[PDB]
Amino acid sequence: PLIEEVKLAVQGLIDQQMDWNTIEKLIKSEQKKGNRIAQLLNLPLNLKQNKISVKLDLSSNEKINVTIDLGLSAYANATEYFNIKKTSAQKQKKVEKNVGKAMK
Amino acid sequence: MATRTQFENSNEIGVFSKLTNTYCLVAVGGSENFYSAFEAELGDAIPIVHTTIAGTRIIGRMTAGNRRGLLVPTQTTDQELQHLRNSLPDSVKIQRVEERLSALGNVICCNDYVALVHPDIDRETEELISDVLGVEVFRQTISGNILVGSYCSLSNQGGLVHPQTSVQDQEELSSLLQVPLVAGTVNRGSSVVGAGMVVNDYLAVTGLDTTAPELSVIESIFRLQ
Amino acid sequence: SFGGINTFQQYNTDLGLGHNGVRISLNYFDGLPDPSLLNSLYSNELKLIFKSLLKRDETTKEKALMDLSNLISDFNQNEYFFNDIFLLCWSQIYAKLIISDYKVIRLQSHQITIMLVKSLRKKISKFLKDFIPLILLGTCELDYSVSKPSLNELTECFNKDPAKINALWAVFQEQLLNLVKEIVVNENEDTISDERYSSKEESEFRYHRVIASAVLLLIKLFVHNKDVSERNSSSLKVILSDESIWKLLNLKNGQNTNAYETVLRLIDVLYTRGYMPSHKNIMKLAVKKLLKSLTHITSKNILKVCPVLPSILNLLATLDDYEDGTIWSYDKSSKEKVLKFLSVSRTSPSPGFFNAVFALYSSTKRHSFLDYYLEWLPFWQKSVQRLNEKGFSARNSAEVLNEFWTNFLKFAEDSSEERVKKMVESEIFNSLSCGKSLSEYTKLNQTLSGVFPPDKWEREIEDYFTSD
Amino acid sequence: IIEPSLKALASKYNCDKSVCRKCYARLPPRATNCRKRKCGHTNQLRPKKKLK
Amino acid sequence: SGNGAQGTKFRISLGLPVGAIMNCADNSGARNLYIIAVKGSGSRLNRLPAASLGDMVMATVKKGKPELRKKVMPAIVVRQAKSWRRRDGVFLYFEDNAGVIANPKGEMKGSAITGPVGKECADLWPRVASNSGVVV
RNA sequence: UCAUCUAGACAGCCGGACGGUGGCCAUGGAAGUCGGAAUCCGCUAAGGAGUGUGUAACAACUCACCGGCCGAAUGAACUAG
RNA sequence: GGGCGUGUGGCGUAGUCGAGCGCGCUCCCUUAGCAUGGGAGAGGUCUCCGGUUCGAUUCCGGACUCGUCCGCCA
Ligand SMILES: [Mg+2]
Ligand SMILES: [Zn+2]
Repeated sequence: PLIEEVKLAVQGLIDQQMDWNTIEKLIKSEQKKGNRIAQLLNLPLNLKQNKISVKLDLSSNEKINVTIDLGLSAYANATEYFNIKKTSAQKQKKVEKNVGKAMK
Repeated sequence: MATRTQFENSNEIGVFSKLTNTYCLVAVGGSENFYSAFEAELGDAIPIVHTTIAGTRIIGRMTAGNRRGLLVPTQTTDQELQHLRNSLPDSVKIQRVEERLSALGNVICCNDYVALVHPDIDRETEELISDVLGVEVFRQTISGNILVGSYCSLSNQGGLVHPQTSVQDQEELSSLLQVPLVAGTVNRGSSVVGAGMVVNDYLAVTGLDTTAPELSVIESIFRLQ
Repeated sequence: SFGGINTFQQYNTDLGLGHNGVRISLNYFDGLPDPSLLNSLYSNELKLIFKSLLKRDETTKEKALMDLSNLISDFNQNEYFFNDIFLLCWSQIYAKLIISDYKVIRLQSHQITIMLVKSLRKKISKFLKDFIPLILLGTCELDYSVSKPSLNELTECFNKDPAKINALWAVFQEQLLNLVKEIVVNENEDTISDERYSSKEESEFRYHRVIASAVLLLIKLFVHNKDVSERNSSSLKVILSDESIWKLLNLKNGQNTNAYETVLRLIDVLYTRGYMPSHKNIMKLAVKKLLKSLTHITSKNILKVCPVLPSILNLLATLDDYEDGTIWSYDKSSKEKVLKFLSVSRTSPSPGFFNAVFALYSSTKRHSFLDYYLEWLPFWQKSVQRLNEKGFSARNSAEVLNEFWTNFLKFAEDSSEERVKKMVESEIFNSLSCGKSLSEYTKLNQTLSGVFPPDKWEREIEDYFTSD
Repeated sequence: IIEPSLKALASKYNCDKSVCRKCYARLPPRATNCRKRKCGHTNQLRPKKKLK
Repeated sequence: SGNGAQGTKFRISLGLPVGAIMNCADNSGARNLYIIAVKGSGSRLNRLPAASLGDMVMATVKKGKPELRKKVMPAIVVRQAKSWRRRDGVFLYFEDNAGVIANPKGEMKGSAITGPVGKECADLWPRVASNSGVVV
C-alpha cells in the first residue's frame, strides 16, 4: 500500500505537466524537510521509461532499491519480478541438460 | 534594468533606436513589444519619437544624440526634420551635418560631458559637435577600431568598450573620458556593443540573446540599480 | 483545464509565508498554485492569465500581468471575478513574481496587489497577513525604481496617513520576521533560481540581492518596533546565527558595496539595541567576518570599495568601545589585518575617511592599540605626502586636505614630543608651498583656516619676498 | 485536460471510427464493408489507431 | 537573401551574374570575392543567376589569404556599380562592385567597411550598417 | 447444405443468467476466464466445471441460455449469372 | 551499375561450435670484434550487428569494406 501511495504522489505531480527536474528538486527539498513519501524515493528518476525506484527495508536498517513501473500496479510489478525469476529457472534447467554432453 | 527587446527578430537595439536622457527615438517599422518596452520603461516623462532618418529604418547609426542637441545627416529630408522639430522639446537643438562620413552614430560616441569621434572627421564638423552638443571632443580609436560609436557604449556613469581591447588603451580611454570602462560582450558574444544596445542614466535596452553575465556587467558598469 | 494533485504537499502541512491554507514560498519548485483551485476561478479569462504567468518566458508573463491589471482597473465590472479563490492563487504566484529578475514584472506585481487592496478594502482582511509582508519587502528593495513607486502607492492606498504605514510595521511584525527567516535560513541560492537556466554566478547574485532586501527590512522593523527584540528573540536568534547574512560581508567579489553597507548598518543597529552585546556568539561571528573583510580590500579594488571604507572604520570604532577593545582580542591577527587595511586605504582617500581614522584612534588610544610614534605617525606622514602630490588635482580635494589637517592636528596635540611638532610644521609648509592653488580656492583656504601662530606665518611671507 | 465526458464526446466523432485497409477511408465503428466504390466495398477494415 | 533578411527589398536592377568578381570591402584579409550563386534566385533555362545590391551570395576568395581561399562562404553585396532606380526615381551607381563576408545568419566576418555602402543594403542587414562607415 | 419457426423464430429494449464447487493437477498467486487434463450433477423456464472485459488472487461487468413487449420468417457456410 | 567472393593481435597468417604461432619489439642475460644468440613479454572487441545454440571465428541473416568479373551509342 505505501508503494501505491508513492506512485499516486508521483503520478499526481506528473499529471500537473510539471518539469521533471523541478519534480526531482521537489523530492530533494521534501527529503530535507522530512517527508516520508519523499524519503522512500531514490533521486535518479527514470521518468523517460515511466519507472521510479523505491527503498524498502530488508528487515521488518538495511534498505534495497526496487524499480517500479508507474503504469502497472505494485502487485503487477511484483508479478513481473516473479516472472523474471521463473524465466531464469528454465534457462538453468536447459544448462543442466547441456552439462553432460557439453563436458563430454 | 537591461531590458530584453528585439526589433522584429533583431537583437541589435542600438541600430534601430537612439536613447538619451531627455528623449528617445525609435524606428517607424517596429513591433508592439519593441514600442511597449520603451513606453513602459521610459514612462510619460520622456518623449518617444517614431522617426525615419534619410529614408532608413536605421536611426541609431545615422544620428548622434545628446541631451542638449541632436545631429542628423545631410540626406535627412525636410519633412523628417520638421517632424523631429515639432516632436522634440524646445531645449534640444537639431542641426544637419554636411560631412562625408555621414553615419553619425557609427562615427561619434558621445555622452553629456565628453565625446569620442572618428579620427578623420572634418574640423568644421568637430566644431559643429562642440557647438551644438556643448561637448568636448577627442579623436581616438578603440584598439584600432575607427568606428567608436559602434564599438563603444557610453553613458555618464560608465562605459562598455570592445572586448578585444588592449588594457593600456583601457586606462588611457578611462582617464581621457573620466569614467570607468569595462571590456565586455553583448548579444551572446557580439563584438559591436554600441550597435548592440542603448543606455542612459537609468535605463539600458539590449537584445534578447544577451546573457545573464553580460547583463550583470551592463548594470554594474552603468550603475542602473 | 488544470490537472493533477499536489499530494506531496498535503503531508507537509507547512504553509511557509501563507497563513490561509496555501503554501506561499519563494522557491520555484513549490508553492505553485494547486490545480483544483485554479479550476475554481470565476472566469475563463482569469484562468488563462494564470497559465501564462506560469510559463517561463518573460514576454508572456508580462503580457499576462498587463492584462490582469486592465481587469483590475475596470474594477466595477469585474468585481465578481476577484474572489477569495483569486486572492489565494494570486498570493501564491505573487511571491514568486517579486523575486523575478525582470524589474517590470516586479513593479507590475506590486502595483497590482496594491490596487487589489484599495479596491477590495475590508474584504482582503483575511489575506492581509499574506500580502502585507511581501508588499513591504518590495518597498525595501535596494533598487530605487522598484521601491519608491511601491512606497508611494502604499501610502496612497492608506490615504496618505503616516500612522497607518507605521502601524503596519507594528501589526505584522511577527509575519515580517517570518519572511526574513525564510529568505535567510530556509532558502539557498539553488532553491531561489533554477540551475539549468542559470550559472553558478547570477544564482549567487540573485540570492544576495534578495537577502539584502531582507536585511534592510529587518533594520526597518527594528527601528519601527521598540519591543521587537524581546517578543521575537528566538526567531531573531536563528536568523542572526545563520552565516548567510554574514556571507554578504565579502568585498573581494560582487557588483556593489550597497549590500555590504546594509549589513554594516544591521550590526551597528544591533549594537545600539544591545542585542549583539547580549548574545556573544552572534557578535563574535559578525566581528570576525568584518575583520576578514578588511583583508579583502586590495589595491586592485580600492577605487571600487572606497565609498564604504569610512563606514567600516566607524563601525569598528564603536565596536572597539565595547568590552575594552574586546573585538580586536577575538582575532589573533586582527591588528595585522588593521595595519594592512590602513596601508591599502591610505593610498586612496575618500571624503570622511580621515575622521573615521581619528575616531578609531580615539577609541584605541586608551588601550594603546597602535604605537603613537613607531606606528601611527608613519601612517600620517605618508598620507600627507601622498595628498600633496596628487594635489589639488581632484575636485573635493579641498575638503579632503582640510579634513587631514583638522584630524592630524588633533592627533599631534596628544604627543608632547619634538618630532611630532617638527613634522607638523614641516608638512604644513610643504603642503602649502608645493600646493597647487590653495589660496585660489577660497573655500579650501577658509576650510584650512590656519596651522600655526599668526605672526610666524607673516615672517615666512617675509622670506618669500626676501628670497632670490 | 478537456473533461472526461467532453473527451468522450469529442472522441465519439474523432477517434471511435474504423479505417478501410484498402483506401484509408474513415468509416463507422460497427461497419462491415467500406462505403467507397474504389476499393470495391471491401470488408478489410481495422480499428482507428488510438493513443496511449 | 532569404533567412537573415530584416524586412523585404524592392527590386534592384541585377548587375552581378555568376562568375563576377567584386572587391572585398571589409578587413578580413580577402581581396576579391567570386560569385558562384545568388540566394533566392529563380529558375529559367539558360538564365544566369544574377545579384544586386543588398543580396546575399555564395562566393569564393580567389585572391587573398590562404585560409580564406579554396572554400565557399556567404557574402553580402554592398556596392553595385550598375545603375538602378529608387522609388524617388534617382538613378544612382557606385564605381565598383564590392561585398563583404558573412555567415548564413548575416553577421560580418570582418569588423570595418571601407568606402560607401547602399542604404538598401544597410536597412536590410543591421551588422553591415553597424560596421559601415558611410551609408548612401 | 445445415439449422430455428404462430407451442412465438432473427433485430431492438427490460429482467434473471444460480448452487455442489475456491470441481482435479500445477503456481507466490490464479476461485469460469496463465495453462494441463476431464467437463458431471442439482434447481430449473434457464444458466458453460465458461464468451469476453476483468483483479496479485478476488470482487465487479458482460456474454450463450431462458423469460415480458413485438407477431413472422430468419441465421450461418457455400455455389454461379 | 550489377554479379561473385573477401575480412584474425602492433605486422603476417592457422582455425572441424569447445583464438594459435612466427615477426616487430617489452625486458634481462650472452659476447676480443666484422654483435649476435638464449630465456621469459605484451598483443585480438575473429569487419560489425542480430538470431540459433549451451556456446558460435567456427552456423546463419543483414550491413560495412576490399578485391575481382561483366557491361552505353552512332
Ligand atoms: Mg543551355
Ligand atoms: Zn475502402
